[PDB]
Amino acid sequence: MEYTQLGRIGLKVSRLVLGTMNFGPTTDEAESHAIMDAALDAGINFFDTANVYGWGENKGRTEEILGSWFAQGGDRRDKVVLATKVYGNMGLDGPAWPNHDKLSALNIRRSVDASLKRLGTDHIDLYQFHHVDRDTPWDEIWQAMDVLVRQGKILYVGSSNFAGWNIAQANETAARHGRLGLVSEQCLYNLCERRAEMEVVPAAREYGLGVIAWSPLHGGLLGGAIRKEQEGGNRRAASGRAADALKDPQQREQIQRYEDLLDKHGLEPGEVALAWLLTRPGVTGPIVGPRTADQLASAVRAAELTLTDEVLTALDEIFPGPGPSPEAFAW
Amino acid sequence: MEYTQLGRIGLKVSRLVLGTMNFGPTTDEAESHAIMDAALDAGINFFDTANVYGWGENKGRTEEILGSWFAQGGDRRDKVVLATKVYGNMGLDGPAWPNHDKLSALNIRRSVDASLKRLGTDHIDLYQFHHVDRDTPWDEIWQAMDVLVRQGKILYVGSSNFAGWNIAQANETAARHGRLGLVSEQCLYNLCERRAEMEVVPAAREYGLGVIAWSPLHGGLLGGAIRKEQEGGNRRAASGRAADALKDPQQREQIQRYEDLLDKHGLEPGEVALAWLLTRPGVTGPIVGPRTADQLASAVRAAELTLTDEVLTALDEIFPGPGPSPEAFAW
Amino acid sequence: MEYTQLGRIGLKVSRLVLGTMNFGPTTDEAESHAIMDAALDAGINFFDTANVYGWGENKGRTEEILGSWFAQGGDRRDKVVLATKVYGNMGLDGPAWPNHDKLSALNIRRSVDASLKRLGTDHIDLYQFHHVDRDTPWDEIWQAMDVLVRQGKILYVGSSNFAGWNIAQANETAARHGRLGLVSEQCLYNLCERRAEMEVVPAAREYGLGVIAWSPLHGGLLGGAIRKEQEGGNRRAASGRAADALKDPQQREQIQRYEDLLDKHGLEPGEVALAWLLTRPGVTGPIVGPRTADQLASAVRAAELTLTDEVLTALDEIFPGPGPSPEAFAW
Amino acid sequence: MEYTQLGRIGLKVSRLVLGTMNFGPTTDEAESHAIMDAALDAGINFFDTANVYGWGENKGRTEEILGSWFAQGGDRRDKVVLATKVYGNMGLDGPAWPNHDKLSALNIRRSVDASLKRLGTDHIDLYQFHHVDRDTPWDEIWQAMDVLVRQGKILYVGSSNFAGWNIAQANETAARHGRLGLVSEQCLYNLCERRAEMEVVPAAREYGLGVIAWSPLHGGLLGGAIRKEQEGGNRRAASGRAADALKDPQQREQIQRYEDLLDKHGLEPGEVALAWLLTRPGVTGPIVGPRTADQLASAVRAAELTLTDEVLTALDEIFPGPGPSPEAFAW
Amino acid sequence: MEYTQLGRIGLKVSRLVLGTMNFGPTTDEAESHAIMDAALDAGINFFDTANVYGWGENKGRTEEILGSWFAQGGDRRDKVVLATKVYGNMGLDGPAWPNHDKLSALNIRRSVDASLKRLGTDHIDLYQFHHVDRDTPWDEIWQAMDVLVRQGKILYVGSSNFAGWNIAQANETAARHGRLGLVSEQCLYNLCERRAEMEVVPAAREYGLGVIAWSPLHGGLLGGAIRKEQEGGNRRAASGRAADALKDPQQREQIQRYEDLLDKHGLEPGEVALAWLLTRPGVTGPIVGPRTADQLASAVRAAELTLTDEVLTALDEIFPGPGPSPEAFAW
Ligand SMILES: NC(=O)c1ccc[n+]([C@@H]2O[C@H](COP(=O)([O-])OP(=O)(O)OC[C@H]3O[C@@H](n4cnc5c(N)ncnc54)[C@H](OP(=O)(O)O)[C@@H]3O)[C@@H](O)[C@H]2O)c1
Ligand SMILES: NC(=O)c1ccc[n+]([C@@H]2O[C@H](COP(=O)([O-])OP(=O)(O)OC[C@H]3O[C@@H](n4cnc5c(N)ncnc54)[C@H](OP(=O)(O)O)[C@@H]3O)[C@@H](O)[C@H]2O)c1
Ligand SMILES: NC(=O)c1ccc[n+]([C@@H]2O[C@H](COP(=O)([O-])OP(=O)(O)OC[C@H]3O[C@@H](n4cnc5c(N)ncnc54)[C@H](OP(=O)(O)O)[C@@H]3O)[C@@H](O)[C@H]2O)c1
Ligand SMILES: NC(=O)c1ccc[n+]([C@@H]2O[C@H](COP(=O)([O-])OP(=O)(O)OC[C@H]3O[C@@H](n4cnc5c(N)ncnc54)[C@H](OP(=O)(O)O)[C@@H]3O)[C@@H](O)[C@H]2O)c1
Ligand SMILES: NC(=O)c1ccc[n+]([C@@H]2O[C@H](COP(=O)([O-])OP(=O)(O)OC[C@H]3O[C@@H](n4cnc5c(N)ncnc54)[C@H](OP(=O)(O)O)[C@@H]3O)[C@@H](O)[C@H]2O)c1
Repeated sequence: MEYTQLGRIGLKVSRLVLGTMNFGPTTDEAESHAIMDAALDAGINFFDTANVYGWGENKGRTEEILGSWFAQGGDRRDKVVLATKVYGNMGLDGPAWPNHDKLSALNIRRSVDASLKRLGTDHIDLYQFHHVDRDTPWDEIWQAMDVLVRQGKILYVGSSNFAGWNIAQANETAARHGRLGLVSEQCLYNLCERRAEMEVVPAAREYGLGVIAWSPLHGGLLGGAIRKEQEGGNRRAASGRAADALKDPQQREQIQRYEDLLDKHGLEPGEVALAWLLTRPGVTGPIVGPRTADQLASAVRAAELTLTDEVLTALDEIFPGPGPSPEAFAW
Repeated sequence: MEYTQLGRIGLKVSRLVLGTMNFGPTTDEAESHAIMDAALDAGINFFDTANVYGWGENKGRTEEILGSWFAQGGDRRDKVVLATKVYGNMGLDGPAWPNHDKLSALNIRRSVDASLKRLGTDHIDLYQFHHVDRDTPWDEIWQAMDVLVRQGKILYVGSSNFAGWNIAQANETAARHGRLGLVSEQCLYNLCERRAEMEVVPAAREYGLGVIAWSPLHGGLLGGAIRKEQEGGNRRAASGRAADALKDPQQREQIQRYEDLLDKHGLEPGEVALAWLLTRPGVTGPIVGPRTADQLASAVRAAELTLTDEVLTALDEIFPGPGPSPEAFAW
Repeated sequence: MEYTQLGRIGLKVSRLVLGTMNFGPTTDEAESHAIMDAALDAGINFFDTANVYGWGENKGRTEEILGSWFAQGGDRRDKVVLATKVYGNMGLDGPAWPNHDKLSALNIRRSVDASLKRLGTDHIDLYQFHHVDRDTPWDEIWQAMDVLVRQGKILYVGSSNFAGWNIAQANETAARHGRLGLVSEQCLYNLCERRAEMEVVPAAREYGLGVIAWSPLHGGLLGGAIRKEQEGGNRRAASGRAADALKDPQQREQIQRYEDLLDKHGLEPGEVALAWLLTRPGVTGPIVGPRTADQLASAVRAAELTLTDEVLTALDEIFPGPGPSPEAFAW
Repeated sequence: MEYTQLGRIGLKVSRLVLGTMNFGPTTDEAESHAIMDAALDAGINFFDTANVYGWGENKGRTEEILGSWFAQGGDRRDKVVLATKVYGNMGLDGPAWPNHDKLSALNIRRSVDASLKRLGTDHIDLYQFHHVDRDTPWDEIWQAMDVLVRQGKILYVGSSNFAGWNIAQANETAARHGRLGLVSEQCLYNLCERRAEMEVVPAAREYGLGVIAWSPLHGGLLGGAIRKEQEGGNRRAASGRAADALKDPQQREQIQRYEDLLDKHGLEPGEVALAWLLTRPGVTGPIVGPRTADQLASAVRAAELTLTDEVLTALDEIFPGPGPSPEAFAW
Repeated sequence: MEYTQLGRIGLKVSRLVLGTMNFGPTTDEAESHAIMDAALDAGINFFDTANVYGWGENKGRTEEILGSWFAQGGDRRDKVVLATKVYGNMGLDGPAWPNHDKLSALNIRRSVDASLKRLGTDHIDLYQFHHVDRDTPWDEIWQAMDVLVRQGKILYVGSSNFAGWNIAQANETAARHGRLGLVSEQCLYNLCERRAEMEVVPAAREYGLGVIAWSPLHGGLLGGAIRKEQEGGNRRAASGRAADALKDPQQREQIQRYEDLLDKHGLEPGEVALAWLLTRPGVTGPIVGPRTADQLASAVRAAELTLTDEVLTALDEIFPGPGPSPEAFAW
């Protein structure tokens, strides 16, 4: 396993981050536990989850599944850098009761306690804002996070779905009063969606945040979804983001040229998409979303893959990116 | 003439900013002087220029044309908020001698003295960085600008062609030591190019910066370029940014839709493109680029236009924007 | 003559401040100079003026009258604490040209140089904001005033017509970065108008500001205006603030009881109104507004007067005050 | 017993520091307890240990031996300034699992709780970084240590095996936000290795850190290891740093001239090496590493020794040092 | 010519720095002027000098030689980053009159004015402390430098012959109050003397200082001095640092190994020693000290040299370095 520092901080993480969103609604508990043990066996020490994972009536299920995994012993908790999230409504889906979503100090207090209980642990290593909350100012947010740091309930704070200027404002505010700022940003970044290159990744690099890419396969769309389109099973690529893209002709053409490109070179689409993120400057790693143990082993092979300059140049022509602002739209 | 504060600061400006880029390479000194006289007569108090305007061997020409205008007296200098720019290479076009472009304290010192000399004035009201310089840190930049403030050579500092996160870093750094930060950002923003909406204008709004939109007509492309395409004269729409667009079938189709829409509503294309910027949240105003006194009078009418909701919705249809990050590309 | 520190600072001032607003529009130059000579002879070392004094086409005349008085030599400038003001429109009466009124760094730059030219002096001791400007933030204002301090063009900064919370925000902002804040507030305070007791004077006292009361006779209303009502001449009491009040039966009765009370006690109404202000806690002193040299001598006698508890109690009955907020309107 | 302040802080310490590295792997529990009772009887109030001491499969053993010593009662814990360390891998020897070594907030949290449990105490008086960790920034480190300070788990923070500029950076960062910085540096310093004089000790003295010298006899080499080379026993000088130095004829000769010089002066080599350290400016004292009660008594005699200038000169000729940078290598 | 940023700041400099110490005592004025024109022609934009250069009764002569060079016109001053130095005694050689050497605010004021006059310029781009002054505190030094920055007499401040911890203390102190810190350290660093690697270069790199190496050929010792040993000319290698080294058998043996090695590879000793420094991480460049225009051309060739791994390995065996502290002397 390749390791790296999480941005500027002293925390060392595997360059594959184990995502757990499938655990519960797509992968059942026993298989979820098998994936996590396999992940630890391959040297992955960085697990991402969220309080909302499980979905609908089953929100919190994923954190519970991790909690029973930890309760097996064997230094599982001690070996894992455990990350979860606050922002989402944990009540009935639909409009939330006021302050039962977003980032008020009130919702931060109640959300972290509920996550700690479900996870069966006295601390979260990386507590992440699931999304920017424009209505909560940074002196309120850092007040609340600092309470948790001092109480030993969290170690580090991270962001997710921030704009680049939110990262700058957050960490400048933290720095003025001696607080450790955001240590990482979890943003949507993959071959199909590269606009985090404009400002999110540049701001993260300047401020020394790790960068971890969620939906690195665009929800399975980059996993060989065309070749597999008629297959059954409970596959994520049959729904949501991937199925939406495949209905659209120009995006379908993109994935078709992508799967054709990799047929020529004899490479696997899921593995190449992960390996491609590992080449992008500033990227700590993809957050892999295995549904099965074989998909985890596939991600592990993806981390050992070297893409040639030919393949990298060809991917760039199929999936151009904007580069940074202001050059991306001005000069 | 409608006035507004420039973002959060005490300076009041006309919502039309007079751009001077045409003065010299496209508009001669005599017509330039008349345009500026008409600008003052119409209540426009805010002029934008740059050291490099003039182009090629005539870099600095524009500042000199403004200087001979001020030298005529009549309270012209006292009435005008004078903005200019540093970053550009003022030597022979091509690779600059080291530190003769960009934002080192060395180049700021020599550039500001050259501009004051050409402009024939002892102070610049708004001194702007022409572009982000990723290699100069903000404590060096704010040191150099603070020397100029305390010497009385400049009043305010502004940015141009920044990323949103550069605005945040700049003003947070300035605030740690009680310096007035950036007061305005001058960015490309018009019907044709709306990606400043993702992060640049959001960051400017959070930090209380004015937002002044350069090339509000995309270089004359939105001024009725199709209807005018076969005309003679020294037209900006006949070259550069506008000519390249009218070559691409889809960008041309976009502009054809625009010109056809406005013919059904009795509106002029250049006036609508300016009036549209004036409706955008956080926009101080467009930096108009008249080539003729007639075109300046047209802009003054544009500032009095009220666009109906039907025209605004139709324009959104032809010229969609991305809105803010992270929603623009994630959720 | 009684001297006191101006609030918390080391400057020592006479408890009578010489107001000059009459000098020009009401008192001619010759007698203006006479009043100033007699003021200095009585030990008054603190003169208040403004760039706009003179009024209409003659704005700046008062400063020019002071200029020619200092020009006579005699250690006059060295012996006087010279205070003037920035904010007002120095152009034609009516809507001002943008940034030719208010408190932008731009208007501060141009106003102080024109005041120094008219006064014939290289520095102003106390440079006062004529009025709060809600559109200019304090980091911009303190930037501009710091330039003046460091250039030696001013010594101290004071306010006029501020709200109490403006005084707090201004001096907290200055203190943050090691600037000396406002040293004095010049507010309307007299027997007829006591609402400065609510917040302005409490905030001034908390922050250690001098308090100097403008129109201490309410524009002559408290100077015997009813007794003198039928006399001709260009008396201030005939017009403006005093005229309006006397046309109101409720306020006219107040003044009638006032003048009758002091007739019974053998006291002069002008002198009593000044002595009253000198008893108020936090008040440095009144800014007297003599129209004649006799009225100046009267002010000097007011500063030697001791008002009995009986007279003070009776004045309180005729001219009740609100006291401080929140008690003034809540509990 | 001579006492001194630990650098600039209020803590008073014996100029002999009791090192505990031998307790467990070299000296058994009952003899270790005997030495610690004798240390206290001698007035030594300052004990140094580490989580890793005990070595190999027995890491943590030394802390347990001190824990059983404290558990005897008798005001032993109340009388002792207890120092331990964080940084070392406490797992199986080899490369550590990520974040189970070094100075991340994660490893600091897990290491201190493990040490407190082994030591059987609720607080550590001096918690030391065992080595600089170049990948962890000082705002992460000080956040972590400040959590422990505010929870009462530690009192002071110290460093060990730092460069001089690490000390400066650490304490400047601490001071910015009012944290007490490093109070001591534990560095390798003895007659054989004097390069801490170049920058480590000068930086410590500038920032007012104590300087406590580890391996003061260079692992037993300066304790008469030539004369005793044929001796048997679990001797430290028979292995490690000392045995290496004697395999090398070039420094073997240095030890020979040293043992010869002290033969002539009737002095004990172990005692002289400690007494020499007590003469060095800025040195709090040496960390003695007795294997036996008798070597502790010998160290106590060493602290009462007076080395004549004759001997100091001769020692400085056998064992020259570089003095401070930049003079040590430039001018 | 290769260019690089000077550490973290926006200043771009040639990776060859032209040293001027030879100009005067070794190279006469005419050929000094020729070398400087040749340097500019080659694209070298960064000149180093000092007030004392000239030596003895001719101290200041080197600055005058640069002054007459600038006075020729030709954009010479505008194109050059001009560095000079303060600390040295400018009076009669011997013990200095108090405050006529070292870094008191008093000596800094008088030294900079003398240097500006001799240089014939109104500003120094990079004003450097010639040596650490342990007796002057950093708030005194930064006050003096800030006076010069705000007066426009200097732009940047640099250090020379500092210890690593001095760099840290200097820049932390500067940053506390918004001052730009040291931008560069000028230290002795070459194949013969590598102890700047222990702590000076690491501190410089951490704090983002440029590193410019003085006497990069060890005063000519590395320029072929054994092969040239019996030659005439006013050769720097015939005296001083290089001559004393060739006296010592161990040191002479090292240079012999060097020259013999390069004969086997068809490389020149002066050029290799320069090219070697350009490979060292964190080194901005060597400060070349040509005696002739031919030696300047040879340095320019050295900047285009690529040293093979074989040669770099062989040089490291001849000229081992200590690497960073604490590992250099501890672990
Ligand atoms: N911060 C946020 O807003 C956010 C949002 C979403 C996710 N996340 C995090 O990012 C993690 C991953 O997101 P994701 O599940 O959407 O990632 P993804 O990799 O885009 O999608 C997962 C799907 O890709 C396929 N796949 C996975 N590994 C593969 C492989 N080695 N080869 C071929 N196909 C493979 C599987 O598709 P099939 O099922 O069709 O076989 C799998 O269910 C989540 O677990 C969560 O921790 C964060
Ligand atoms: N900060 C930067 O990087 C940057 C870059 C560019 C410009 N600027 C600034 O922004 C200012 C404006 O830039 P620009 O000149 O490109 O503006 P623009 O308005 O996009 O282009 C100017 C052209 O639009 C046409 N036009 C202007 N006013 C019109 C009207 N009322 N009705 C119809 N057509 C009209 C004319 O084209 P025809 O000649 O074809 O008639 C005119 O020459 C410049 O003067 C400069 O100050 C800044
Ligand atoms: N900061 C602001 O916004 C502001 C506003 C107004 C004034 N000020 C300052 O405050 C100063 C005083 O204002 P003001 O002129 O309105 O003062 P005032 O004392 O309220 O009114 C002046 C008039 O009162 C009469 N008077 C003056 N002294 C007298 C005395 N000893 N006995 C009897 N009557 C006397 C005269 O009225 P008759 O002519 O009827 O005899 C005189 O013209 C001004 O000079 C100016 O410096 C500041
Ligand atoms: N921070 C770090 O990196 C680090 C590293 C090492 C140590 N330390 C600390 O520094 C302490 C001392 O280290 P150390 O054990 O290596 O010290 P040391 O004094 O250099 O070596 C100990 C050995 O010196 C001999 N000795 C001790 N006292 C003597 C005396 N009075 N007369 C003659 N010989 C004597 C004994 O050797 P024989 O057994 O051969 O008789 C003893 O085992 C440790 O206990 C530990 O607390 C810290
Ligand atoms: N901050 C300080 O304390 C300090 C101290 C000293 C110097 N400096 C600065 O560092 C600069 C350089 O120092 P330095 O003069 O001692 O440099 P140096 O390069 O170590 O010594 C100069 C000598 O090396 C020889 N040489 C130079 N270039 C050569 C080449 N391309 N090929 C072969 N030989 C070459 C010449 O020796 P021969 O004459 O024998 O031919 C020349 O006189 C000085 O000018 C000064 O700016 C600073």
